[PDB]
Amino acid sequence: MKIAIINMGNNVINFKTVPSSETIYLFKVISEMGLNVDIISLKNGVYTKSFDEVDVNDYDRLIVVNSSINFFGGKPNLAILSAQKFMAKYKSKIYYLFTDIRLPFSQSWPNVKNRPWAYLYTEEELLIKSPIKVISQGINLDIAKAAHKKVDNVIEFEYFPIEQYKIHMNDFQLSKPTKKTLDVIYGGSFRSGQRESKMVEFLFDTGLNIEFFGNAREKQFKNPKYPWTKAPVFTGKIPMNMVSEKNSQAIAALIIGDKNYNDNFITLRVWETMASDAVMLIDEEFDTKHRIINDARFYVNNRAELIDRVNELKHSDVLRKEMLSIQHDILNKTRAKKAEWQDAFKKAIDL
DNA sequence: GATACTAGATAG
DNA sequence: CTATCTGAGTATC
Ligand SMILES: O=c1ccn([C@@H]2O[C@H](COP(=O)(O)OP(=O)(O)O)[C@@H](O)[C@H]2O)c(=O)[nH]1
Ligand SMILES: [Mg+2]
Repeated sequence: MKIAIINMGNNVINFKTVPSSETIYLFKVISEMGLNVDIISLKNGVYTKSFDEVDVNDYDRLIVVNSSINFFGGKPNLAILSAQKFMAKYKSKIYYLFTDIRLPFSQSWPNVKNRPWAYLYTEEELLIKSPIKVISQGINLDIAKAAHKKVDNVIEFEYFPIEQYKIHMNDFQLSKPTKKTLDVIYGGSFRSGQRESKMVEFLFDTGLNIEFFGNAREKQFKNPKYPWTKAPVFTGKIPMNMVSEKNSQAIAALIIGDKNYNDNFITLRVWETMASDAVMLIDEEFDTKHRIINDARFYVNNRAELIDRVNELKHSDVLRKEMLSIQHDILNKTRAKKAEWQDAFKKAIDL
């Protein structure tokens, strides 16, 4: 059994970028199941073999991490063109890891074709004809299908909590008690404003010491519909392998998602947050049935509620400690099922 | 005359 | 929101 994993639109090198981190992690946890896997990317590296030096068809399984098809500057993007060309040569089933509802697989030829540099490529190089199997992070396959409604070789869908991988790594450990410097914290990107309203609500104009790490920038929040005066402290991005330690700097860490993450997705940050020394607080709308934890104290409806809950968490260590003890318990139960998870994942890639 | 990393705006 | 169009701003071996 020879397994190849690749990121469709992002180069893979180390933990600098997130897409690069997800691919290496996915690479690791799969190797940890006792499988021989390679990461194919743009060049040879510590963790990667080059697309130009490997016969894609020497792999019994081709796993592909989801990405958009973004020709920045209206210019050719080597990351996307090289992986698709690679996928295009494969003749066996392709397993697409759909972890971001906004990153459904789609052919790039239709796009390249109508570009002024179409003459640089051809349909025979870019068109991916192999049958594709979508492995949705969301249990609601109906939505998964709809996101891939326009692609015909996508003929198989299956739910599987891909993003539980962090808590199932071999070296995984919950964070230790940490000296606090913040009341609330949140890590991530602007995600094209799909959460601008939620970010402003829970992180802007609160009076608390809030920090928003990640690639998001203060100047990106300019929608008059969601005005602000006092913004949280914007610090840049940090390696993915450190996120949970970063959250641990605050009393609490916010959980918010897009419109279609609500009661459908249980994202990675949920585990990264739940794993930290930061009391996890979820936006009510994100999980309206409280499926994550059967304890209303972990849920906030608005700014005022978040502000009340954070203040009551500082006002009392018995409460903060209790809530950190509970969430850690919920996580540790899910970790008890590692084998079960590993099993459904193999069966997910037909093993 | 740097290189790498990172969707945004708009009609239907 | 969804389908389709249009094309660079920011951080740094
Ligand atoms: O500086 C940062 C900020 C975020 N992340 C990762 O990015 C994820 C969040 O991605 P996104 O902003 O797309 O939000 P999501 O859709 O996952 O809720 C986090 O869970 C981390 O894994 C990271 O590695 N470094
Ligand atoms: Mg994700």
